[PDB]
Amino acid sequence: GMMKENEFDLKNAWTMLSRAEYQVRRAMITILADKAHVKLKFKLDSISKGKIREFVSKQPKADSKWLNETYPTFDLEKKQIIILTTAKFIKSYTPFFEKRSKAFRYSPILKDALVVLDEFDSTKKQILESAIDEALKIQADLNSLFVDLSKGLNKVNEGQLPAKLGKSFTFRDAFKEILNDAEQLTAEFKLDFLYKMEGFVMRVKPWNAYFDEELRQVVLGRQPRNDLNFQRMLPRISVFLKGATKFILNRAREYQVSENQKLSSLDDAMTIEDACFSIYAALGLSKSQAKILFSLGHDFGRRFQQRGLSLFQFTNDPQHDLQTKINACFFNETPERYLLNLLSKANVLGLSA
Amino acid sequence: MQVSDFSGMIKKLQSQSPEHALMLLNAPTGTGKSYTIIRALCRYAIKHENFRAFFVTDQKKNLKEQDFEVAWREESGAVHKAFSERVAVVRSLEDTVNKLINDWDRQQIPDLYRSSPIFKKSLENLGNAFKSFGMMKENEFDLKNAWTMLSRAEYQVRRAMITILADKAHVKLKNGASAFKLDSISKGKIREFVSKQPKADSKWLNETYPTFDLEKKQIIILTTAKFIKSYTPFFEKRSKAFRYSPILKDALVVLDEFDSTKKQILESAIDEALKIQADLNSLFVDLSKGLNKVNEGQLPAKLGKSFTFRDAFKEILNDAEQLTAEFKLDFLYKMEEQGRDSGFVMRVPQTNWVSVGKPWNYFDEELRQVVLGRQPRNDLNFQRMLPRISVFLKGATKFILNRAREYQVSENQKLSSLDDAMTIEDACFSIYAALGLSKSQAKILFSLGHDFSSPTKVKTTYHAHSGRRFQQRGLSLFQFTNDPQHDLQTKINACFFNETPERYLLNLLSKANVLGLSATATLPTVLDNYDLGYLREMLGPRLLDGVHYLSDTTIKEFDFESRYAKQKIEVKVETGIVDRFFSEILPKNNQKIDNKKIWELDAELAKLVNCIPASEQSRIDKKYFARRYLNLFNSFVIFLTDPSMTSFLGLQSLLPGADGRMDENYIKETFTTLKDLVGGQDGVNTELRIVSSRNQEGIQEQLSEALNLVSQGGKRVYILSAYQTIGIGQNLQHEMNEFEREQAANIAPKGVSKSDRRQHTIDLAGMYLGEVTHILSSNLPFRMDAAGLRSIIEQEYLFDANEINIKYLNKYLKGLQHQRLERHPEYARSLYVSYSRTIIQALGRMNRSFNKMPLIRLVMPVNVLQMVTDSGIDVEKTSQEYRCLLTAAKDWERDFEKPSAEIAKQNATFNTFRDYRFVLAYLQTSKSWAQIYHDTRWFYVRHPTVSDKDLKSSQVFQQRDDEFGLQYLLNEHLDVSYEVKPINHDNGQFDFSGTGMEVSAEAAGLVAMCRYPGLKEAFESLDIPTKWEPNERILNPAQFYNYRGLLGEVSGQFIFQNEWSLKLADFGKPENYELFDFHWEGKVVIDFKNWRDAPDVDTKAERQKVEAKLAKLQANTQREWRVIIINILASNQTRPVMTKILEISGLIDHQGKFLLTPEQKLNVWRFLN
Amino acid sequence: VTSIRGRYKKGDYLMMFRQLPAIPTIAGLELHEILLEDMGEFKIYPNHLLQLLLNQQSANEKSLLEPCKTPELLISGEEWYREFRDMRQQYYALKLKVNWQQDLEMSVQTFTQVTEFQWDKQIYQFDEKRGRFQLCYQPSPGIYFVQGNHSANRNYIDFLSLQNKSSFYKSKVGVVQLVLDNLNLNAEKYLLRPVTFHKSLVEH
Amino acid sequence: KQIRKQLELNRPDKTLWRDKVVEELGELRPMVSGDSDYVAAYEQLQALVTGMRPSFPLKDLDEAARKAGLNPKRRDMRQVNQFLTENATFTLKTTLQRELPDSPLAGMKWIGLTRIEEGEGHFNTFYFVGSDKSLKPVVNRAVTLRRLLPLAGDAGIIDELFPKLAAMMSVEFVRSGQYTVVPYPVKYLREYWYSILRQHPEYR
DNA sequence: TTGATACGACTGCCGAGATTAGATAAAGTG
DNA sequence: TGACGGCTCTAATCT
DNA sequence: CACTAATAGATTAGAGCCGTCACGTATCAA
Repeated sequence: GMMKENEFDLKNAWTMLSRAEYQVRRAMITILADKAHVKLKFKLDSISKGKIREFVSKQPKADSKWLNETYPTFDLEKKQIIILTTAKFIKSYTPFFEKRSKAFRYSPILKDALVVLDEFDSTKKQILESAIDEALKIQADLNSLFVDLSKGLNKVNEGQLPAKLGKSFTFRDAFKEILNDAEQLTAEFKLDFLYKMEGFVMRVKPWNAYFDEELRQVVLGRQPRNDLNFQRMLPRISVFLKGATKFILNRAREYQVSENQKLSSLDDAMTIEDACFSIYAALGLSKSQAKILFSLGHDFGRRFQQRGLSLFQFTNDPQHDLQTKINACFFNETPERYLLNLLSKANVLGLSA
Repeated sequence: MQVSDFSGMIKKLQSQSPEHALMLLNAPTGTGKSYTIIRALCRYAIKHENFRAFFVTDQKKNLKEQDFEVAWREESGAVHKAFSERVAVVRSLEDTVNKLINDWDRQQIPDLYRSSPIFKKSLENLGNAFKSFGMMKENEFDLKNAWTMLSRAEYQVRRAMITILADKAHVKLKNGASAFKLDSISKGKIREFVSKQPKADSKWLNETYPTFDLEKKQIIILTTAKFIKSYTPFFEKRSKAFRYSPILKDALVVLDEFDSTKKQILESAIDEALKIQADLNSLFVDLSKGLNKVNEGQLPAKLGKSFTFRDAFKEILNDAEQLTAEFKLDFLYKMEEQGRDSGFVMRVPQTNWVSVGKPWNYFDEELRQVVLGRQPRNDLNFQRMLPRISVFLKGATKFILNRAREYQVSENQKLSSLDDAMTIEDACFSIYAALGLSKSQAKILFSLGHDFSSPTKVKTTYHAHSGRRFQQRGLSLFQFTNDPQHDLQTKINACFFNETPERYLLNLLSKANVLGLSATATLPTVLDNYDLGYLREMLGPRLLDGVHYLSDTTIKEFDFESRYAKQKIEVKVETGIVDRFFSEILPKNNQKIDNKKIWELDAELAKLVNCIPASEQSRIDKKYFARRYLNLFNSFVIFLTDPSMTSFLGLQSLLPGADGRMDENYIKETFTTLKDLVGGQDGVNTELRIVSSRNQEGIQEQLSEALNLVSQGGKRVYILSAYQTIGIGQNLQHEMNEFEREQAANIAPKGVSKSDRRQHTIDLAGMYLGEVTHILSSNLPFRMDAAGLRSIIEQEYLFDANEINIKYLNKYLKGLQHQRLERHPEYARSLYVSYSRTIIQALGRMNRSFNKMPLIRLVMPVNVLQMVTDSGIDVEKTSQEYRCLLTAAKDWERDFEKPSAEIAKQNATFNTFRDYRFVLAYLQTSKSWAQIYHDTRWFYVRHPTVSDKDLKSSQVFQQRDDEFGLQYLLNEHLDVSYEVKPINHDNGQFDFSGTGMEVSAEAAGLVAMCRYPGLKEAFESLDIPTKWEPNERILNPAQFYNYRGLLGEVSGQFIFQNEWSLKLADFGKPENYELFDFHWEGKVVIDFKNWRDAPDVDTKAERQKVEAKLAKLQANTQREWRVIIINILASNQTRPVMTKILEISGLIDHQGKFLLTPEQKLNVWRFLN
Repeated sequence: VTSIRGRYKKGDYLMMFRQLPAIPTIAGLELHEILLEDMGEFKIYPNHLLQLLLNQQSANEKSLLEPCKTPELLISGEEWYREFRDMRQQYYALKLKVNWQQDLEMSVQTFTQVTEFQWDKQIYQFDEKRGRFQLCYQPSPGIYFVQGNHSANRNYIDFLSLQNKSSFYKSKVGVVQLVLDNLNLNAEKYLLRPVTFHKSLVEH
Repeated sequence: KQIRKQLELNRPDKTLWRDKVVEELGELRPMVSGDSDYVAAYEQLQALVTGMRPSFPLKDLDEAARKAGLNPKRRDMRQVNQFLTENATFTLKTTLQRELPDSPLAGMKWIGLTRIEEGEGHFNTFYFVGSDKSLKPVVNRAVTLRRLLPLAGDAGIIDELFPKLAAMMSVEFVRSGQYTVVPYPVKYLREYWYSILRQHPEYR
């Protein structure tokens, strides 16, 4: 309250309040665990969680009422009607036992659900505003991100990987075609060699790029020698990344369903953000690169609704002077595609007027 | 104490520019050395106009900005520049914001900025941010974020002022934000514009921002924490680091309170080491791929050409390529089981310690994964792989650092804009990013070699050798964590620690002269002061001394012994020996005390020690607190029963609090009761004043109020506090009263000015010295946090200084495993030196006036008397009362020399064993290591006993640049024979006091070797001596093992190639060249084994080893090989036994004759052919 | 305060007052000052007086007669203390009582932690200074306790230990000796002969 | 009381004065007068004391003696420890677990019979059972007193049957590794009654 | 040259203070 | 269903 | 935005617990 009176960035105070609330949340678990026939104080997220939920379903009469009214997320799978505002519907929720907040759009809870959209006309501006902040917040270098993905993709073909994930990949032939496409265009555009500099570039006075062997790099200063139409270099890499990310999303879905099926449990595992992030972390990619790849991937007609906007911006830094980071901002999730994805996970209603 | 001495010292330090020597000066605190050095530094800076100086202290109040300005005003020539222009203080961000806001409140801001609306808005935003930062500090903390907010607001304010400055200077700033990269020339226009401005606004701007023109600054005053940290340029958004800044070149950093800086440097290094963590597997794979990327001609021209120019690059490539195959690091590690406690694996330079339970361990092809689990099955050796990866990473980082410096100097000589260029943190980061690593990977791989190197190629007459291992390899500890984010692999979080405070000081000494000032600068302790032995070893002539540049009169005045003796100021010490009762802390001569009051006092004491806050099963022994309370109350009684005890200063290490450990109210009630009980007519007017941070008033305010109560009040006071509260300085002197003027002693020498303040005041008449608190961090449990790292680093420091053997280290590590603290080391000179340093600093504040009480009294517990020492510190350069205390501590002594020598011997043997184990692990991989091993063993054999000079002058010692196995023992009596008792023969532990194993030529069989005809001529041919000439250095048992091995090798080669008349060709193929000794006709293998004592335990283990080596050899050569092991000497009957392994009990007896010629010849000839 | 209670009930509590207060009149209570020569009228045998003197004692070595209101002497220190996963502080004391046939009973009493006052149940508060539990008649600052031990593991106090004096003092025999020596010292006047355990001769 | 007195003598952190201890041992020297090894060990300890600092905890003296070879298990050092316990103000080891003619641990170690007055002329008879082995540093449980009440016959029934009961009580099968508090045929009766209870739920 | 009987079975230490810069990082409405 | 045996919590009994 | 209300003890009697069934070492008899 004092912080709110201060008119300040609510991030620090929100984190402190979240810690304070997590303390009492954990207190509830440590009270319930020894009460029920369990202990071990993830609190056995496959076994003793079920024991806790069963214990709080048969002995309590009024305490269960308070627990359900206060903390609905304690046992969400058995909850029937989920009334919530759109902002919380798109800004994730904090599970009872776990500390990290799982996202609504990916939770197995939303599987085969019926989502009534009251004031559905207003679920457009919120989605667009959240998407634009998400796109602006997460940035990565296109050149490093592409080459890192190809090395991880080449890792699959050449054995390696835990096999559990390896099979699915060797099957479904297109895995080899994306790889030979990558290897083919890597030689064409020399992304193996580090770019060099000496304004935004929107997509739906120009720059060129040779390959001075002496320098063993490529220049991009304007004196047109061997312009391979770098302006066409950008879209080829973009579309390859899109296709590879869709393929990785499909493999992540397969690995998700497999992992959840062998680990029979109480509807709580592998929220398919974890699946894709695990796939990318096994492939040798950074956290930010994994985030960008998943954002590009989650896409499974006009020009905007087909490929969207892709703005690029060069930069330079004394911290890294021998290379130039081609920073890429990507936007492909228009609100219509968000509605379509929510339409794949569940089905919507139209109470708007 | 004269300014000329300090000026000459500065001149001498500046005269050693090509070498950057280090200066240490130890003088008592009561001389005002800071003021004198300020005056001298200011005079020199004013005179030379090209000289830089960094006055670096610990605490803000010791900066003495006003002293600097008054000295500048006093000695600022006759044509002068503004003090704010030349000498400026680099404050921290908070302090800068605080000063800016305070100036805004009292309107010190010039009209140029205050009239700006945009700057007014920015400053209002800054004030709003600070009013929160303040509250954040005072509240929820996690202040890292807060700080980022404050830095952003301050940068916005700086942007506003630079914008208006450019607007008024006719400079156009080219413009999701404007690129505020003002051209070097625009910076020049701004600087000359503020120069042309009136003096007031330019003075304010220079005072509030020293970074505006830092190149023109000459003397920079800043705290140690800020100096080791970074700073923000006035124009540049990000922050440059002082350590890498070009401004440090040919500078003179002055470290006031030199010894106290090590604690701050070490804590900062620990915090930064823990802040940076990375996944070992990923980091290694990405670095290896980058190292393959350079060696395919894919990198730009500059890096690729320089990288391939050296063979070390190819060696590192081969190392990585074979390491990947050895430990299968192309795959992923997945600790499938959910460990009840994942724990951490710490790799000290002594052992690979695991936090809990069985050490982690196999490749699993059918599942195509590495398990990394706690099961007996382990193929790929993990505990080997973690050190193996760490060493390769360190080497690769050192190589990359060298190439980065080459590239930096290249680009710097290329560019013409000198003012702002690549400063070597930038070059390393650029190279790492060019390889393809992320920012976190770049940081973790740059914090490994950091900057320490051989300075390209600079030959110097000195050789920097050091046997200490913690300061060369450091400690690295790893953590295993698995998260639902990455279910496939398990992240091995690795955090390293290499930059010790001594290493940081040495790196600083590579670019700037360092002058150190402290009362105890040269105290030989490795806990609070720098490792003086390590610095001396690595510097040599660069470690100069300060006493050579002081007047003899100052040294004579430092004595104070003759004055005290002449005026009959006797110092008497009283020891306190109490067990549990009050009866022995009260005067026995009197009897007026009724036993009922004593019984009540004991009952309240028992209740208070029962009130002790529950610990985590540490088990409150109501006894220690009772002892401390009784010692304090004995001090109270002694203070009350002496009318001449005008002023008194009790010094515990606990500030009294609300709990029962030290209870302020209980202490006050006990003091009042004891006054009423035993005072009678002597302490009818006494008073106790507790000074602490608990009280709202400042420490100086409370001390002044108590001393005023003494002086004008007329009553005697007792001051009680902690050692850490009353800092060095903070003089406790009070104006003399009528009674105190009636009896005193004016120590002032004849001829002093009668009107002098120091002659008009008095010092304390008595101090009570309580027990000293934590010297070696006592903390449980050993988590992976700052406290645990500090404790283990303290233990490693003690081990390197040769003060604790491996036995104590292993015991302490096992104690950490079970969360049970162990006993402090009994014989550790650093511990007692730190104890005496604290007590000396406490006593140094009683000799700051010319007048003295005729009887100074000192009271302390027995353990304080026991823990004090005299080693290392000159007696003449300390307070006279400390001399009396030392004289009265002659009974309570603990000898250091003999146990310290024994521990040094054991540590030398253990380090030699560890070096040989390490080189054995790396034996077949590298070629340089094999050459070093061979040369070292042959020097071992050629020089069983060597002199110090003859050892240093050797080529192996010269080329190794560190003690690798060449750490001989210290032969004190020049003995040719010494006997030791082995303990855990597989860990290099040897108790040198106990007998049971001989290390001599006779023990190695060299005399029996001599009794064989023809071996003498071969030995003299190979320069191998036939007997051990007496010398001042001798081999250690770990060295003796390889001595025996090579002696047996050569003797067996000669004997077998002479008796059998066949040539044994040594294995000339590298990998098998260090695997087996000799071969012949490509089908037999000969491996002689000289071992005399030879514990017969588990010979089948030796069979398994030799068969495994034979199988590896056969797999290498695809041929049938037969091994013939031979013992050169045997005290048992000869008896060959076959199996392809052949066996021979012995070849020559103690008479040097063949044992069983017919049968042995028949069997060997039959099987071999 | 001790408890006179017998099968032939003529009283229910005995109050030892240094200065007798104004005796009030409350329905359902009969309060009347008595004399020790008429102490036989209420079946007050010479054993509740030793119980009063015992109730005045303390576990600490070298203690005195401190006034107390708890009818029973319950001795517990910091060693006999443990916490649960709910951080429920659970001490266990050593109840000392002299029965009607002049035998000392050293039964172990276990106390559990309750947050709020219970007006219907007995509430106990640990007097840390005197190292013994005390009855709580009104809400008081501190942490309240109630009799009972519902956790799985029991609580046993060692009879006697000879490891060292400190360990000896934390056993039944050691605590009894501490209390007996204290009582024999501070209440020297009140007993004609000291409190000692009855000596007997072994026959076979 | 005697256990407290002896453990005070053997207290580890008990500070001692080198001069005082040396003088006390010198004055106690004439009283030793034992065999060769006993007096030799006493003189060795006497000469050892002078080595340490003027003041020291008793643990330092104990460790110095142990290092010098004065292991308390030895026959010579045990007599020195007993002599110090009986006559000196300190002792390195206490003679508590030792079997002595009048031990403070009497009644906790053997089987015997007692005759408690329990008032006037009733002459109540009891017996106890103790652990045959030497007592361990800690003893978890006390040893209860059974009662011997002659239902029929004169008072000599106890005096003539108790040796037989004690003989029956010295058996190993009834109680593992200890004496049995009651005669062994009680075990037979208990097993036989349990066998009946297995078939007759009316008595369970 | 071994089969008894009387006694050993060892736990460490014991705070205050002062100086820095450090990307981040959510989802709110009475 | 190792079993003996002290003894501890706790339900029972008793106003 | 909200609570007020206003509450057997003391002493035995028994089921069921833990925990102790002693162990490695100097040492006199036979």
